[PDB]
Amino acid sequence: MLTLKIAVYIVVGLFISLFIFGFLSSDPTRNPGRKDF
Amino acid sequence: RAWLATSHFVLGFFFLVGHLWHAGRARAAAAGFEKGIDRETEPTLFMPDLD
Amino acid sequence: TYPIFTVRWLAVHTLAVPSVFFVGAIAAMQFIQR
Amino acid sequence: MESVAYILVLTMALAVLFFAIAFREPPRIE
Amino acid sequence: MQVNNLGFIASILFVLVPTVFLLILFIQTGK
Amino acid sequence: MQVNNLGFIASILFVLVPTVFLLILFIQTGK
Amino acid sequence: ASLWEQFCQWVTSTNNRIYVGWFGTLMIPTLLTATTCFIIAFIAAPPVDIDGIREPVAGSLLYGNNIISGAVVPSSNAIGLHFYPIWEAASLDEWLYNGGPYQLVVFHFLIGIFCYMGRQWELSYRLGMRPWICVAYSAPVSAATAVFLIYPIGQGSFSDGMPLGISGTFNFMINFQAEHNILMHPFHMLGVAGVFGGSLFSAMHGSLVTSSLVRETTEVESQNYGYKFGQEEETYNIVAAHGYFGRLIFQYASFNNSRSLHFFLGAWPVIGIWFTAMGVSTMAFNLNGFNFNQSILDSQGRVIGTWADVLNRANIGFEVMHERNAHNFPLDLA
Amino acid sequence: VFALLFFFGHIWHGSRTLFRDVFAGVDPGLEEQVEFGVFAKVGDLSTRKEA
Amino acid sequence: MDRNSNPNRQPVELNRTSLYLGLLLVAVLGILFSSYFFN
Amino acid sequence: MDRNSNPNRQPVELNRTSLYLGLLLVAVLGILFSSYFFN
Amino acid sequence: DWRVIVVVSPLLIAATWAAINIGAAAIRQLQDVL
Amino acid sequence: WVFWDLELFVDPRTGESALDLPKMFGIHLFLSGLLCFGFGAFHLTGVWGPGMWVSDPYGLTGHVQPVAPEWGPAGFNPFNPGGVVAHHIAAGIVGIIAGLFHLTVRPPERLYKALRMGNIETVLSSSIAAVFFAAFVVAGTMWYGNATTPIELFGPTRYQWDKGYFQEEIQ
Amino acid sequence: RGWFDVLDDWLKRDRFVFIGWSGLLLFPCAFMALGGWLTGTTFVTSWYTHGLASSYLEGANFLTVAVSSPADAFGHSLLFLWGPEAQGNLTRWFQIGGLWPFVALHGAFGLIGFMLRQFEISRLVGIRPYNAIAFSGPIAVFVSVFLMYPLGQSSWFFAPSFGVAGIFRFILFLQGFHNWTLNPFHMMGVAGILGGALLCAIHGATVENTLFEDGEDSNTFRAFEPTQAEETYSMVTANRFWSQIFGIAFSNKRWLHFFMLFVPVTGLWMSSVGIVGLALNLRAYDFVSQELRAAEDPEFETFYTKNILLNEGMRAWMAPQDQPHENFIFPEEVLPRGNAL
Amino acid sequence: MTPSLANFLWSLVLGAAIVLIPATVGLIFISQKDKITR
Amino acid sequence: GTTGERPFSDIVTSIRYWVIHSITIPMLFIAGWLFVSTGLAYDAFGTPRPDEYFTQTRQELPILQERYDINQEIQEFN
Amino acid sequence: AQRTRLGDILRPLNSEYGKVVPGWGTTPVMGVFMALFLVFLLIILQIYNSSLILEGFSVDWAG
Ligand code: CLA
Ligand SMILES: CC(C)=CCC/C(C)=C/CC/C(C)=C/CC/C(C)=C/CC/C(C)=C/CC/C(C)=C/CC/C(C)=C/CC/C(C)=C/CC/C(C)=C/CC1=CC(=O)C(C)=C(C)C1=O
Ligand SMILES: CCCCCCCCCCCCCCCC(=O)OC[C@H](CO[C@@H]1O[C@H](CS(=O)(=O)O)[C@@H](O)[C@H](O)[C@H]1O)OC(=O)CCCCCCCCCCCCCCC
Ligand SMILES: CCCCCCCCCCCCCCCC(=O)OC[C@H](CO[C@@H]1O[C@H](CS(=O)(=O)O)[C@@H](O)[C@H](O)[C@H]1O)OC(=O)CCCCCCCCCCCCCCC
Ligand SMILES: CCCCCCCCCCCCCCCC(=O)OC[C@H](COP(=O)(O)OC[C@@H](O)CO)OC(=O)CCCCCCCCCCCCCCC
Ligand SMILES: CCCCCCCCCCCCCCCC(=O)OC[C@H](COP(=O)(O)OC[C@@H](O)CO)OC(=O)CCCCCCCCCCCCCCC
Ligand SMILES: CCCCCCCCCCCCCCCC(=O)OC[C@H](COP(=O)(O)OC[C@@H](O)CO)OC(=O)CCCCCCCCCCCCCCC
Ligand SMILES: CC1=C(/C=C/C(C)=C/C=C/C(C)=C/C=C/C=C(C)/C=C/C=C(C)/C=C/C2=C(C)CCCC2(C)C)C(C)(C)CCC1
Ligand SMILES: CCCCCCCCCCCCO[C@@H]1O[C@H](CO)[C@@H](O[C@H]2O[C@H](CO)[C@@H](O)[C@H](O)[C@H]2O)[C@H](O)[C@H]1O
Ligand SMILES: CCCCCCCCCCCCO[C@@H]1O[C@H](CO)[C@@H](O[C@H]2O[C@H](CO)[C@@H](O)[C@H](O)[C@H]2O)[C@H](O)[C@H]1O
Ligand code: OEX
Ligand SMILES: [Cl-]
Ligand SMILES: [Cl-]
Ligand SMILES: [Fe+2]
Repeated sequence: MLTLKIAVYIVVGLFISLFIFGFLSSDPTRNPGRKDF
Repeated sequence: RAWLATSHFVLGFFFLVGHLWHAGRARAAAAGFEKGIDRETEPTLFMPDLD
Repeated sequence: TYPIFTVRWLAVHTLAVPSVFFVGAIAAMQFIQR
Repeated sequence: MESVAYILVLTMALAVLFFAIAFREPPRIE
Repeated sequence: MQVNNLGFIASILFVLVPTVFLLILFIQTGK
Repeated sequence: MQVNNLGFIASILFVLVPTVFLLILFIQTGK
Repeated sequence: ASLWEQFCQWVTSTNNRIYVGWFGTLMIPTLLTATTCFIIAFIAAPPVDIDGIREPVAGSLLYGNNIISGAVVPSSNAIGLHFYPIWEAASLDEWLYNGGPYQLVVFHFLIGIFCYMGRQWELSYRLGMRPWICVAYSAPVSAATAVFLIYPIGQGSFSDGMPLGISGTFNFMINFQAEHNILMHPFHMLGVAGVFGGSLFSAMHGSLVTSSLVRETTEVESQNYGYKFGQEEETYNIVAAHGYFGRLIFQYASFNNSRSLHFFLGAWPVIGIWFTAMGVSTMAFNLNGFNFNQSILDSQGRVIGTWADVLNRANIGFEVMHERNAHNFPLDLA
Repeated sequence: VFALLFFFGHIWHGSRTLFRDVFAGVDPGLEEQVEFGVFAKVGDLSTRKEA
Repeated sequence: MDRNSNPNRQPVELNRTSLYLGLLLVAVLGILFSSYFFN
Repeated sequence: MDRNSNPNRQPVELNRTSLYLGLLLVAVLGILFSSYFFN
Repeated sequence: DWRVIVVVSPLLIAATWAAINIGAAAIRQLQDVL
Repeated sequence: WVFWDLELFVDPRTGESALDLPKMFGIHLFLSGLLCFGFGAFHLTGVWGPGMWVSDPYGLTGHVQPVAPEWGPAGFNPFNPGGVVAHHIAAGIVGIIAGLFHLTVRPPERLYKALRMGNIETVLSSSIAAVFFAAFVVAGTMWYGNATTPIELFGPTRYQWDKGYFQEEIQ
Repeated sequence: RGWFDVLDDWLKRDRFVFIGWSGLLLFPCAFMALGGWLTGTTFVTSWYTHGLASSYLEGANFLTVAVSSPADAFGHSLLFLWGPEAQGNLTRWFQIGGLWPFVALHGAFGLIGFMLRQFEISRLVGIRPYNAIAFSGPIAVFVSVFLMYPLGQSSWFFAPSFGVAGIFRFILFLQGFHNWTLNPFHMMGVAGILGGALLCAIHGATVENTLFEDGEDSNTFRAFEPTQAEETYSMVTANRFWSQIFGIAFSNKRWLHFFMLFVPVTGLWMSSVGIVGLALNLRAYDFVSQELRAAEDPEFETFYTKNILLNEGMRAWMAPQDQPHENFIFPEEVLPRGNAL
Repeated sequence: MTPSLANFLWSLVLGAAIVLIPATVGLIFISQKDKITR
Repeated sequence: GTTGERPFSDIVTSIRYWVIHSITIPMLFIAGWLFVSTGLAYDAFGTPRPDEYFTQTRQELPILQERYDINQEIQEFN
Repeated sequence: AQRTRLGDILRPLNSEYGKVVPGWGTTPVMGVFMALFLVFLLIILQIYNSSLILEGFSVDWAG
């Protein structure tokens, strides 16, 4: 169960970090309109 | 406790809705399409078909 | 120079007159003690 | 064996969903 | 479970008959 | 008669499946 | 040009058949996990001790349930609101016996649907659309959150959450009526207004557009072929629709502005579902529907029954039989 | 049940009979006829009030 | 008496979208009514 | 990568005589094997 | 019953007041329509 | 199906297929009247025919028997089989007379245009109406009990249980 | 100029409230229905038919007032004012529930009048009569629920009463006695009504959020002209959005608007079919397989069996007060109940 | 001639006299006095 | 846009309308009030007054049981 | 259009297509018969519904 817990924690942490670093990476500029901001 | 909990849950939910309303509007207005799609430069007209 | 009495006038009164009558009656009931 | 019937009809529904998405009539601008 | 012994033929036909109707119609479209 | 309780579904499908195959093919011929 | 930048461009790409987006990078794993566990549980999960009195309830097809009766059973009352992942069970069979699949499926589902809402905003942003489709989608999200999260939290147990099944849903509703008189709650009444009116207006708008289509086809073909995807021109005459509807009722009860009409169509059911979601969410804290039991007394003081009293008799009948072995004390405090 | 469903058939086929000329859709006009007050009689082009 | 060709014959059509809608309808109707057929 | 039209597609045909022969075959096969399916 | 008279009386007052204040215009609309 | 193009179906003056729906209705109403009268006057009466199922009020002696028509107001008691016989004789006669009128007198212009008498879909619309009327009537008479729905053939009604009909008679 | 044509002229005039030939049957009938309901809910009791107070005069509120159904003793008698029960006595007619058949029959003829008005106005204006066809759903529901269900039952007594809490009672009664939630016909109706609401919300929201920039103001509502030839929102953008969000999307607006009519209307028709079944007690009450198993296997429990138990409790605890004419004397000891509670 | 038959026949008479007849007389009169001018 | 009738905004903003309705609406309101407060409505509709639901001879519901003769049952129920 | 012997015998029964009487014709008499039929339906309905009780018989399985 410890192996499974560590696996789940790793997967969830990777997905959450991917979310955060994605919406941090100039996300307002990724649109078809004005992108100066 | 019932009055306070029920009241503040409702207010919290409607303020989440307000956050979404103003956050989406702030994003669209910063980007310049909060008033609708421009007919000449509609983005989907310059995007490839999905299939 | 619009007409006073029309079909619309009657459509308005057929509903408004009994409605105010009933509202007054229901107002009276608010004071009935058992 | 009624379990087989239930799973089969559910599977038909899900497979129809897959085909309707993956292989739909492509909307075209005419 | 003591199910209706006619439930399986009924469910199979209830689905398969309109299914084949639809498939026949779709496959012959454009003739 | 204590028949095989699967005989009826089997006979129905044994005939109906190739039947619908044939009907589908015939009706779409000429497209 | 960096690899992270390339990945960002792919994630936020509007040319993917299914949009992913950052919200999608969370939506897809969570919803996929929830779907896999739900299908496996609904087919094969062993019985679940929902009421924590060691009386397992069969929810899965292989244990004797049909599609109508099958469900993923909420986790045991003994768990209450405790977090119960797989790695907190001494065996998968203990996890199953105590209703762990319910917790896994609901938590992943809830995360997935909130991410679905965010994803709707995200794609609207990438398409240069206006941003509020997600606001309309927040109504069903609020209702689902009410039945799967808020109601359990207020009642103190995930065992009180809506079961993931058809007959399980009816059980939830019946128990909810018995303990909260939801029929006599004004927010449920607004929800019923929202859904009855949403269907009414859907029928009205659909019928008025269909009635007022511009002639484009011959009588041998479907009228739908009179519309071409992407055409500039309107496919029905709103002026004719307004003339008909403003003569059906009166001129001022009819919309002549499609924008105002489509706003009303969106707002009415959305607002009604927000109210009903908040109603379920507030009866989670036991602020129940109207109580008019023995409200009317004659002069001597004898009770004159009303329809609310008969409804109360029905509710008492439901209440005295529910969870028939779970109560040891006279009052159902949760 | 059949009687109930045959009520729909009646309304459907009676509508098809009475509305046969508009089955494929409405006329390319109808921009003046369906307006309010323009005619004394709803639909009658010979009752234009001209006022 | 001769067998003349009838001019009132029309082709029938069912597009792919209608196929998918009809198949989903049949599937969900089966999902719904199977439990009641088995009873 | 694009989805190009395959040029190897051929129409399939089953004439009416083949339909009748196949239907009679299926019918008589059912007539033959039904007694053994029921047993 | 006295109660019927008392209930009908404000109705009579309403009608007679409206008739006093509208009647000449009502008569004119009547003549204008024969 | 094969010999679809008969000259009977074309309008002699023009070239296109045409049915005189009013005259069609006159012939068919006259035939319906003849059949209704015959069924009532020969079959149900037993003059030439077996009659109809009649039973005691408690469904113990059910048998087919000639039924004389009841021409009084008692003929409108739904539990009186003589009412059924009388109806078929009288409605058959009235249908005969109505078919004669419909065979002889053309429809008014007002009605020909208003009901779209040149369109066969008008006949479908009105026939569906008459048919669902009849379906409601037969469902009701089956549910509530009728001389034409005896309990020895279709079983007792729920109202006989509700009212303890047989329990009262047994006591 | 014949008198019929002159009448048809006056009746079809363009006025604030269109009348038409249909109005001769819609307006008096609807007014009788509405006035009867308001009258009964304000002044009339159900004391002699139900043993209940049912008007504002007795102290009930908007939620608890009703035009209650007549007493069981009258069976399906039409309870005409001049009928053999009331015999022209207005007070007795009120006290025996005569207002229930008055409201129901005037409402049925008023609904017929409203559908005829739909047809008539559609023909005058020159449009297709799909609004009239859509309204057949509501009429199917009214006929099946308020007429055919009580007609199949013992009397008008078991018809739903015209009131908020009366309707709630009828709903709970159908749950506890008919297991109406288990009925597939109701399930199709639920799917139709919920899908209709969903379609309404999603079309409205999609249209409002794919609007073309047709004006300078933030108030996008002013950017639409009723006579403009151009679509006010992008169907291509909407289609792409939903194709990438949901996997599929409407691409034909005509099919979209037909679907918005088809779904709720079809749901009302299907639920009506199920109610017609319930008129004869033809209920999807039980799954016999699960009843046989639970009878033989006392360890076996599903949500279905639990709902069965809930229904038995409702029936036993509600019957004596809900059906006061049957003189149901159920002593406390026979009332089903779980432990403690 | 039972009382129920008497009341039925009176219902026919009074329905005609209190509703249909006054209604059609009023409708005919008003349609004639307020004619549409073409 | 206008079917011939005077616009409601023009009607309700006018002196003569309110000169009439300052009396008509109140008179209707008081007519209904008096209908209730004089006890007329109880007699008209047969609704029991608060001290007439139960009598000395009857402590239970007056549920109707006759098919036809209801004047008699309601009289005996009092 | 193919001619047959039966068609020729039945030709004159399908030979008056679209013939009408100018104006209102027999519409008033038609309305009178329709009103009488409505009254008749009301009578039989009310007898069946026990709102119209006649002498001599009872609406009952007995007669
Ligand atoms: C179009 C309008 C309309 C329609 C369709 C109905 C329909 C109905 N009403 Mg309602 N009614 C209406 C308007 C209408 N009403 C109005 C405006 C009022 C207020 C005055 C009422 C007041 C009312 C009451 C108080 C009651 C009804 C009732 C009924 C039902 C029974 C009717 C019946 O059997 O009468 C049959 C009568 C006719 C069909 C009319 C006569 C038809 C024939 C052809 C006429 C014969 C000619 C005549 C004999 C010549 C004599 C004329 C005279 C000069 C002598 C039925 C559903 C009853 C009900 O609801 O039961 C619960 C009931 O008690 N009605
Ligand atoms: C093991 C497993 C798998 C477990 C599951 C077991 C289980 C619980 C099984 C049950 C499953 C199931 C399907 C049960 C339900 C059965 C049931 C009740 C069936 C009802 C069938 C029926 C005949 C009902 C009658 C009424 C009816 C026709 C209902 C249909 C409802 C319906 C489909 C409505 C629409 C719903 C919907 C999602 C619509 C989206 C449409 C859409 C793409 C809109 C977007 C859009 C909008 C715009 O505005 C524009 C402009 C554009 C462009 C555009 O695109
Ligand atoms: C429970 C299961 C039952 C199913 C019932 C419901 C049906 C759902 C099925 C829908 C999926 C079908 C999408 C079709 C993909 C397609 O056409 O192109 C697939 C393309 C690229 O493939 C291709 O890949 C090619 C690779 S290569 O370059 O040619 O080598 C390349 O040409 C290019 O990238 C592209 O064309 O992929 C994309 O568009 C980007 C990502 C799409 C995937 C999103 C996730 C899918 C579902 C997860 C969401 C949660 C679900 C929860 C439970 C359902
Ligand atoms: C609660 C709402 C109230 C509902 C009623 C409201 C009013 C509607 C009226 C009813 C509609 C009449 C039907 C159509 C008109 C018609 O028949 O043609 C009208 C004809 C032709 O007009 C004549 O036509 C003549 C020429 S010819 O006929 O075309 O040849 C011409 O010379 C002459 O000038 C001209 O007048 O005129 C007449 O013959 C006048 C009598 C009309 C007879 C009415 C038919 C039914 C009556 C019996 C029903 C019993 C009553 C109880 C009802 C339940
Ligand atoms: C002989 C005994 C039995 C006979 C067997 C034959 C049975 C006939 C069955 C016919 C199938 C009808 C379906 C075709 C459907 C179809 O053809 O697609 C929709 C179709 C499209 O119409 P068009 O006018 O565009 O026609 C284009 C042509 O291609 C169609 O032929 O319109 C309809 O048919 C509308 C009515 C049905 C609409 C149904 C939509 C509902 C789908 C929702 C899915 C369910 C999900 C619910 C979730 C809760
Ligand atoms: C997925 C699980 C199951 C799949 C289901 C699909 C099953 C496939 C079944 C295919 C059907 C094959 C039959 C087609 C038959 C057919 O198409 O007609 C004959 C056909 C004609 O061939 P041609 O070369 O002329 O092709 C013309 C085309 O129209 C054919 O596609 O030739 C053959 O197929 C020869 C082999 C079968 C010949 C069978 C003739 C015997 C008939 C005798 C009748 C019985 C009487 C016996 C009395 C004792
Ligand atoms: C989260 C990421 C995405 C994952 C989504 C996975 C599935 C969602 C999409 C479902 C595809 C439905 C295809 C229907 C058939 C299809 O291809 O429809 C596509 C069709 C296309 O419309 P068009 O305007 O292109 O068609 C116009 C005419 O040609 C019609 O003949 O759209 C509709 O008709 C929408 C209304 C039906 C919407 C039905 C929704 C029902 C949902 C599924 C029910 C649940 C069953 C499961 C039981 C176990
Ligand atoms: C039955 C009957 C009859 C008839 C009668 C009638 C027709 C009546 C009427 C009546 C009426 C017709 C009445 C009315 C009333 C109404 C009311 C009662 C009102 C109310 C209101 C309210 C209360 C509201 C409120 C509100 C809201 C909620 C919203 C907004 C605000 C306000 C405040 C406005 C006859 C004689 C034939 C015979 C015998 C029987
Ligand atoms: C990549 C993004 C970030 C990912 C990094 C996360 C990696 C995972 C680290 C934590 C996961 C394991 O964390 C460890 O789990 C075990 C469960 O067996 C816990 O163990 C706990 O419960 C177990 C048994 O249930 C007891 O024996 C123990 O006394 C108790 O501490 C530890 O308290 C915790 O420290
Ligand atoms: C379009 C359809 C609408 C129709 C409905 C409209 C309202 C109809 C009301 C009909 C009322 C009939 O009500 C009935 O009237 C008759 C005569 O007044 C009364 O009759 C009573 O007095 C008359 C006086 O001559 C006697 O001849 C009669 O024998 C006696 O019973 C009944 O006691 C009463 O019940
Ligand atoms: O878990 Mn499910 O239902 Ca909520 O109230 Mn207390 O708990 Mn049990 O009893 Mn009633
Ligand atoms: Cl329970
Ligand atoms: Cl406890
Ligand atoms: Fe729209």
